[PDB]
Amino acid sequence: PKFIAVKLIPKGPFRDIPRADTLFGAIGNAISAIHGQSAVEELVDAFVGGARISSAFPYSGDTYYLPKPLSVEPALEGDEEERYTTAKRLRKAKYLDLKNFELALRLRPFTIPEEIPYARVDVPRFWEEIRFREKSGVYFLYSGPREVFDGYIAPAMRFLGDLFEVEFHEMKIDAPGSEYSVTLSNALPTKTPVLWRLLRKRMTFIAEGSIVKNDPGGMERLELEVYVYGLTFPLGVELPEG
Amino acid sequence: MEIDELTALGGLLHDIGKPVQRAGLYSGDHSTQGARFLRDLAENTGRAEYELLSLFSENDELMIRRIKELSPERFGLTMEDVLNALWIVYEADNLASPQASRPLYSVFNPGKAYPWAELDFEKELPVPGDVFSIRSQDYRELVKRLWEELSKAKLRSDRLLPVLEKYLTFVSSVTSEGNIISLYDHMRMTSAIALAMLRAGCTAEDRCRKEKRFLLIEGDFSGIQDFIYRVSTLKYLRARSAYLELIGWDVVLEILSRLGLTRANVVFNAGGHFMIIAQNTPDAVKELEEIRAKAVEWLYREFESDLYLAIEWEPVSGREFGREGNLFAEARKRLKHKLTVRKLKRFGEIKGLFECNRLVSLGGNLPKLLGFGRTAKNDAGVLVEGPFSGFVPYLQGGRPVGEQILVKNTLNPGEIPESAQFVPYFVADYFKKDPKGGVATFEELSMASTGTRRLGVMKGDVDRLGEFFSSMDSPSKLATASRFMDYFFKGYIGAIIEGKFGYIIGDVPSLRDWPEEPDIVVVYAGGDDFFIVGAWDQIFELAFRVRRAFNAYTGGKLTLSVGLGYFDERTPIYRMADVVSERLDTAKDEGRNRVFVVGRSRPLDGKHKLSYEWNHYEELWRTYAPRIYAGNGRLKGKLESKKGLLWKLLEIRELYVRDPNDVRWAYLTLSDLFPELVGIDTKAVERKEPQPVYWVDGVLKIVLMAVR
Ligand SMILES: Nc1ncnc2c1ncn2[C@@H]1O[C@H](COP(=O)(O)OP(=O)(O)OP(=O)(O)O)[C@@H](O)[C@H]1O
Ligand SMILES: [Mn+2]
Ligand SMILES: [Mn+2]
Repeated sequence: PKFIAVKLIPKGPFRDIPRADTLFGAIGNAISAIHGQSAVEELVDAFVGGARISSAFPYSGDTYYLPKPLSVEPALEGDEEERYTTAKRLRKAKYLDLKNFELALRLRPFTIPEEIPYARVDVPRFWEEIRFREKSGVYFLYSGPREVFDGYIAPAMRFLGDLFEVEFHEMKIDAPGSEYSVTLSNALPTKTPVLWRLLRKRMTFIAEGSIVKNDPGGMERLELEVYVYGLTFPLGVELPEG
Repeated sequence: MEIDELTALGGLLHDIGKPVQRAGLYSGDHSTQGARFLRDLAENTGRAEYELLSLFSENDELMIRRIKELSPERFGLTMEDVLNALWIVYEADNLASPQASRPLYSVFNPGKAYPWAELDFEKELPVPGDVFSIRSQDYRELVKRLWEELSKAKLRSDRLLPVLEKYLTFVSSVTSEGNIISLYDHMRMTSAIALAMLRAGCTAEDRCRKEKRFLLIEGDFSGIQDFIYRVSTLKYLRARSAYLELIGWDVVLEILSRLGLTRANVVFNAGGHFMIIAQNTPDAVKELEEIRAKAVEWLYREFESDLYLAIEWEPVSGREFGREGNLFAEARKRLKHKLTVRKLKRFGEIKGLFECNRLVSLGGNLPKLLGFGRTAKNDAGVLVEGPFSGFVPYLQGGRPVGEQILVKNTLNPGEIPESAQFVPYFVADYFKKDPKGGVATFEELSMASTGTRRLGVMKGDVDRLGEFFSSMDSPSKLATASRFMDYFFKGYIGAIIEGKFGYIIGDVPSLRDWPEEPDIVVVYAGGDDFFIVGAWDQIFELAFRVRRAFNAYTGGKLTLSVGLGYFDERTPIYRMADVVSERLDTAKDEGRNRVFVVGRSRPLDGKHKLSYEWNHYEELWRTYAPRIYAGNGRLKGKLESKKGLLWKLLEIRELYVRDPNDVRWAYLTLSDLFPELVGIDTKAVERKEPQPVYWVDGVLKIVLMAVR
């Protein structure tokens, strides 16, 4: 399917590569400050309706990176010393380039990014930041109607820009039609999932790259009113029989 | 006696005829000579159970009568029971699968052999060396101490195992050339396989062999370092590491209890990775499914998603314990897959998923403690709790308490009640003592360093171990491989720290004379893995001492990768762990058999490795250190008033790092000192390698730390 890539060109270093809950959290706040809580309600409605945002991933030049699906982890056998050592370096990789992501979804042979376009420098005094390589940065995917993008997501991202600036292009991922899907977002699962990594925040989240079978995730409203985004951003994934 | 204890002790003594033949005490083969030894021992002291156990070392006409003469009613056993016990153990001996002077050949290097000695971590380090015949004297001195110990032992599997381990550890189970298997391991594995067949409910079969009546049970903990490290003190951090050990033991001993098995069924249990051979009765898989779930639920309630226990098991046949054209590795491979998947479904055994002061006292009461008692959770004195049991610290003065007693770094019970099951557990628990009786601190260790006052850290791992173990043929081979590997870290790292094995280690990169009470604290060491802190200079040297000890212990056939860290004493433990981890799996990423000595500048042209080959650094130190370093934090003195020429080389090397193709570092270059670095090395350019200058910083930066 084809998607809107929201490219964040950074004006300095970042603290987090933000994931879907904090991205929605930020966009939710912006829309409150621009259009009041009537607009927040219309945004939750669009999202509960079928609209989705991904978590933020690195980009370098005209190379989009995506999360390694956990589907390949048990299928890496699909030399003796060539096998073990690569199979670990793949198992540790957290990102694939779009081209190799689309291959990993179909359980065909793929390869790893040799350089990832960011490094976690943690200066002592202690707390840390994220240094971006040249013409590199972070982006996230929007799926759903254009009228919701133009009237909520776009204004909100520009408002949040005022540490970065914002530009967006059409982006296409080819994904197998399948019973099974990867989430490009961290989700609060409704059904119990297939393959996953837990992620503690206090909410228990499914990580990006986790595999679900027809799980849309869900939103959670609470009082401290604030909405917590945990909807799945599914792409169909070919699974190995195990 | 019941059939279950007889079938255990049965396979555990089947081949005790081998040590008595090789002593030349009787006039028969091992099966016949083994029978005579136990009958003669049975009459001595006067315990007839040994005459019952002598039947194992031997149309079925004669044997039915020899069973009958030993009235089976006596021990509350049927005649027909004992006949299976015998036949069962006979099959077991074949599944776990010639002069009489041959020694045990090393599982690491089958070319080299072990000198006959008894397992003792206090005296000497087992080095595979030149093949020597063992005298029939040494075997007689063996068989007599062996005879004296069986005389006093309580005749349960847990009192027999330890004395069979102490004496028969460095003995060839078969006296063929290139024989890899320790006798103890063949004995514990036959006892394991025999008892498994019994529980599987098969008897008089010649069935259990070619039908899936066994279970391989591999349990693996995920997020061990995310549990131990990532804390807000060292006393505490040690109790964390010590608490992980008891949790694993609480699970293993629970599995052994509920399945009705013995410690012989534990193929291994180290690095929070345990394997168990067991029956494939449904009651077993039900009892397994109960334990696995109740254990995970406890882990979740107690620590959240930090520490998970992935327990899996496969139905396996007698065929798959052996080779046909390597089925055993094949059965372990299919099981490792079951684990990898279960590790990608962390806490999936909970459906409610998508909806400590005690360690300080434990860390404080750590120096003088002998072991722990496995009691029920609600019981007086219980200091820590696992999923299934409360743990009662057992101190030098006090009585032990509970069904099971876990005792540390001995194979002799000592004074523990006759009813109490003995559980020997080994751990590398060296620690530099304070002025106070308690263990030292990051501050005190860091202060005790030559030159700069940094805390030293090293994380160490064995290269391609998984490959080495999957190349093992039979359960007994894996058992020897497992135990010897684990005993290097759990046993000998203590001795290597103390300053032992001087002749085997030799001249290593060092800064001071090796102290009598070195400023070193072991955090974790077991199952191919170790994490150790101390005075940076003492830690730096220990890395090379351990690598050489390990080189000798293996047949120069297995290699380590190590990451070293030199940190501000105030740096939090979690930051230190990530950097040495970053440096370790770098050393492995840059090839293996190499050490990350110290952080370094370099060209990012993919031709310049941060890590050093052990032999590369050892050569560099031998070359340069003696010209510029006198020892114990002092320089040569020709260098005094010229500590500056060293700093100048580090600045000259920096303009090789700016651009290694620019030929200015040739321009810049007494000049006697370092003639290897002035020339523009050519073979290096041809071979597509770094220039000598690139490498020297590793020596110089370490000396300059020692001298400041
Ligand atoms: N003494 C031992 N007995 C049995 N299994 C062990 C022992 N020590 C380690 N293991 C297990 O062997 C496996 C090897 O782990 P590890 O990844 O550290 O080694 P490896 O396969 O050689 O990989 P690498 O060389 O990349 O470190 C793990 O499952 C570990 O728990
Ligand atoms: Mn290893
Ligand atoms: Mn390891």
